[PDB]
Amino acid sequence: ANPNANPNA
Amino acid sequence: VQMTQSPSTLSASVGDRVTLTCRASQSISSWLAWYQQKPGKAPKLLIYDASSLESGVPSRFSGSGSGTEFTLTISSLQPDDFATYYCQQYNSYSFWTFGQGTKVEIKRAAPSVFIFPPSDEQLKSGTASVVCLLNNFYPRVQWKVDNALQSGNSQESVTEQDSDSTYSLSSTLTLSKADYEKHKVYACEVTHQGSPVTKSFNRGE
Amino acid sequence: VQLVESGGGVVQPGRSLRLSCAASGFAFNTYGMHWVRQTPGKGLEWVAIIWYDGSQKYYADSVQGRFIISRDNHKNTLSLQMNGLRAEDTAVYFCVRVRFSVGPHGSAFDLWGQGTMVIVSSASTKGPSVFPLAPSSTSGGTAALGCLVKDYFPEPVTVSWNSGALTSGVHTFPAVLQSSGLYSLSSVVTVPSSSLGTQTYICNVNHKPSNTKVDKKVEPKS
Repeated sequence: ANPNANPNA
Repeated sequence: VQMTQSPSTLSASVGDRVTLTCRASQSISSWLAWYQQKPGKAPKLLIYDASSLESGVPSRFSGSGSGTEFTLTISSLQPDDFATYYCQQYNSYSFWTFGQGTKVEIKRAAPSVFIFPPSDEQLKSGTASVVCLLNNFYPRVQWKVDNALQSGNSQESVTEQDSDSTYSLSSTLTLSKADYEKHKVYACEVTHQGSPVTKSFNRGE
Repeated sequence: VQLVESGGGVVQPGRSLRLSCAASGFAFNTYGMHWVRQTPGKGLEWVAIIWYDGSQKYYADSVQGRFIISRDNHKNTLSLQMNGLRAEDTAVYFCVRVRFSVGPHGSAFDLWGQGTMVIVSSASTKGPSVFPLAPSSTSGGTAALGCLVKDYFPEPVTVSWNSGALTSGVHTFPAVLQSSGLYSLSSVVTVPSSSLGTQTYICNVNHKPSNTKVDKKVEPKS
């Protein structure tokens, strides 16, 4: 999803 | 990904069933969220993943859809549901983009439209402001100056319903005095639906 | 559980401004975080994202190369450095947390700050000019009149009618920031058409910043 990939721990 | 919300505003009464639609310019699977926003406050998340209800959000709110077509339904509107509702996509490789919102507002007085020429007082200052006033009624407003369609020189604003429920919308066309003296017919046209009304005046009359 | 933004205010075009957001009540270092902005006349516009550990950042094209997003997971702060500010960056700026999720994809925005306003204007303080929006003789069950309150800075002005005596039918619009960097708004009222010769109408505009009060009598034309 690149920028939209999971940005969390 | 452009998000389209139609209509931009919608009258309803407490108790009505309300359905809001959101179209996405490409498939976004289910990566769609709905927010509610009231004046002066931050948006609040209602629905995520197009149909999952956020924690603590009441059950009259529900969402459906996949692909390019989504809806938010309020089964029976309550008094604290008058607000602006935004949809937003968070699809893979698509960053984040919002619809322009659907403002759900409380029904009703009589619709009216007025147009005000610049005052001679402001004319002294070398600027002319032409004001078109809309009451209890909402478009989507086009300005015509001797049938010449105007762009980029008009600004719009709207008031908020408060304790009754009357509201107004204003369009202000801003011109130099020189340009104002160079024309005769000034018209404000606003279209609701199948319908347009055009208030005008002749300069110097 | 909250996000509280700070640092907004009036900034000249070309200049720079740093916003900060203090997060509390949650495990901040485990969350991706965003900046989202809102003008009154456009809706919501996404600005930037930063990964939980600072290791990835992405920007909107309209701000790419001018804005920098960063985070301090020790003090639990998000920041936005905004360089080369333009008039069109005028907006409320919201600090925004992503809804937590597992698996490969991000999620919706589940927690928002109250927002901090940044006004990009090269203007100095200046009281308004008030111009009549004169009634005539007319359609809609009523007549209409108003005051045009133009070219002031900063916010706010307050508008009353007949020194507060006339309240019903009164609609005062939000201010709009013109391209000139100055604000303007209108206050209108719908009145019975027969009273045009009898009840005199006066709008009162008080502009606290410039210590200016304007009273304008609005009467019809001929």
